[PDB]
Amino acid sequence: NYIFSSQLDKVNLILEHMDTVGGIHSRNIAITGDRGTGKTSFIETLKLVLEKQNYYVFDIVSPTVLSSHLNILEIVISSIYREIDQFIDVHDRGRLIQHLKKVMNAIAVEKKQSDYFKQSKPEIEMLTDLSHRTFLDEEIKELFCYFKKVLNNRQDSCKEVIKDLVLIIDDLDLVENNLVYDLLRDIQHYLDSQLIVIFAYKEGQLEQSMFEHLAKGNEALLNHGVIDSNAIFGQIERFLTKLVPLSNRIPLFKQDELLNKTIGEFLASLDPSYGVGENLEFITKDSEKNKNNLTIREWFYESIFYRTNLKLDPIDIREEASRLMPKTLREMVQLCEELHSMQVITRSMDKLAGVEGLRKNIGAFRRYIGYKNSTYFNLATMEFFQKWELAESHQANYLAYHFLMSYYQESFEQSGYPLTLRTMEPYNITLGDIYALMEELKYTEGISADTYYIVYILKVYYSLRLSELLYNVVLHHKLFVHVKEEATTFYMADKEYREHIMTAIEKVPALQAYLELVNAQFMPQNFNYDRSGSRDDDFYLISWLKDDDLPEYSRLFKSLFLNSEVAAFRYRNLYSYLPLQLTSATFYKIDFLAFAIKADLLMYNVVRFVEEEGDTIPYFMSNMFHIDVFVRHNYNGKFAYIAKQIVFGLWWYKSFDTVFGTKIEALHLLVDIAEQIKISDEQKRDEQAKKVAEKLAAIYHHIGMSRILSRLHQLPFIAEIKSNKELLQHFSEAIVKLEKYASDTINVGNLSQFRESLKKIGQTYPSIQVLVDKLHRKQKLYVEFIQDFIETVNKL
Repeated sequence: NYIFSSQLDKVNLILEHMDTVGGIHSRNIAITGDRGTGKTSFIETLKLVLEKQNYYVFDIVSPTVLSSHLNILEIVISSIYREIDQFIDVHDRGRLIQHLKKVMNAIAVEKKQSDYFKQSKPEIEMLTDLSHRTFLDEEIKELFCYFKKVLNNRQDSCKEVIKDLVLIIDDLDLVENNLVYDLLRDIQHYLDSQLIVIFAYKEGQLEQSMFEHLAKGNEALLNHGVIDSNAIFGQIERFLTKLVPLSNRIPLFKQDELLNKTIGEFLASLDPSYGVGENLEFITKDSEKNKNNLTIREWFYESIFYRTNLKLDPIDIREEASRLMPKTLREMVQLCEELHSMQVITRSMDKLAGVEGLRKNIGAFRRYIGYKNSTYFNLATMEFFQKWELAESHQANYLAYHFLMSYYQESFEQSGYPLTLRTMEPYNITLGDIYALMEELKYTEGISADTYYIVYILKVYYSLRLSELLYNVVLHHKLFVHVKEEATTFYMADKEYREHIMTAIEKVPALQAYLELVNAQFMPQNFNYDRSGSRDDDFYLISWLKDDDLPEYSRLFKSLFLNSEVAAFRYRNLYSYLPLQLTSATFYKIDFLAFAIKADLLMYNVVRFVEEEGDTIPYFMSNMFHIDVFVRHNYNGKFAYIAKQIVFGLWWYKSFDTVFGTKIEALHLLVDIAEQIKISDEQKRDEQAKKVAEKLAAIYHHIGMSRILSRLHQLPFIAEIKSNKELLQHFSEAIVKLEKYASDTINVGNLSQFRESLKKIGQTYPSIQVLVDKLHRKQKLYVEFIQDFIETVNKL
């Protein structure tokens, strides 16, 4: 099943067509494409085919032969002389030798070698030598005729007469540019209508080589505007049309049909028994579980997976990932060589020992990517990726953001929040802003093409680094088994807990590096989880007033959605992926997908993954294309449904496959917590995930400002404190705190009821009588009175 069979048949048809005509006609063939590599190269194989058809084939003219600086005529006559000297005719050999001498004279005359160009006093008979060059066509024709006669005379048992002489010039794809031009002319002048010349070049090399010469031949025409590139290109066009008829040129095997075929066909092209098994490892015997009909295009990704545990096929096809897979058959073979086993990770054994080899395969694939990704890179991107590598573990995000912003600027001259982070700390970038900026650049009214592939390669590099760091962390899983246990105790129902988490982090530098890469957010901090309108009014903000009033399971609603401790001012982390200690009456923003990247939850998941061996695998943030899937998810009482999607709904989606498990959990402890809810009050997993979403939604609604200020309704206020919800929350807290130490049930039906209650309290405590007196004639609640109330109750 030879794979260039069609091209060979077409060659034979061309040879057939020309064999009928025997009147000294111009006949040449031009092979183009990827005719090379291991043992089925079209050129040697074609030479052999021609040999057994009674075509005499000159030894192939390689770049080694062309580097001799001898013209093709010299090479041909040297080959003829060697062939006739191999054996020892008489009648025809002498004539062959005479014609060889005549051709050598013609060559010398063309070189201005003969005595004609070096003698003061020319003689008549040297004019014969000049004739040898002015009639070189006839001399060459006689030479080849007699060479064919001599070759026919050495055939034993009268096998058959030789049809024609064939000259093949292989590996012309890259021969010192202009040199091939010198070849072309030599073929035009001496071997055009003499032999069957097979060129074996690529694409439009001939046209470019001709243009390189004609352009310096047409300086003054081009600069004075007499002609343009079109005239020179037309000249080259018709010259090449006459030299090689377009019915005589044969292309083969570019990248299109290379990527379209099946991996099985290519492996058969190497050997009939080679194949790929169901683990994407190269097999030999039969398997019968093999998958050989996947096509090279997606076999590439499916086989990067099972070796790096990374699904690198992008959802957006704008990203030009196909710039990696193969480009030629040689690159395909070399990819198979680099990527044949690399200790492929299978679906057997206990799913524990495949981590150590996985990071190694990650490194090998990074090397392969660097080798592939070295052509279109010019200076800024080699620089950027190099610095990004040796950016420790935390400056990488800053460098990536500024590099992507450099790309953004290159199209702005011809506001947005993701574009407002240049005067931003490296510890205030996170990974969600990187993805957000890459999306915004993917949707910018500007440049395209190279920028998309730059984004894709940056995503691939980030995924490789994240997976490598995650696997290094997993290797050192023992060092923090205890914290898992503690985490169980900690939010199964404080400050030592945070202290322990930080100590455990310090002992695994890789865990530091991973948490610093994904600082606190791999999702954009702009993302709309409700695709109904805009983003929100006040949906993603909470208060978190006081510990004594937090509901049950509130620690869960601090590490699942609440990755920052700030009011929502220059040298500030703003993210603090560590367990957070929040202050009273402060607005905090919510991020639904922060659970996987919190230190304690991440280490819980790592220990669960290493220790437990069932069928689920905890979700790990090791691939940014997971973020691609996340931004595509629907996510749509409202808060409960979004929370359930985070816990259960999310678990396109084939990028979550993982080489270690069938499904993916989010955080197994949420299951156990759900169990306790059952005590306090696929279907089972759905029901538990609901319980957790309902409990989280109850917590969310409790810590909402609408509930916190619910008791301050019916109380008049001045029209400036309504926009000061923090002070109002403090005032509510002070009201409760005052009525809990005196047990008087402060009425808040109106200012009159509040005043009666305050005097009732002040009948005993002198400090409340002051507030009573300063609230005598007031029609509404004023800022100073509220502040004084806060102070008095605080020191009460």
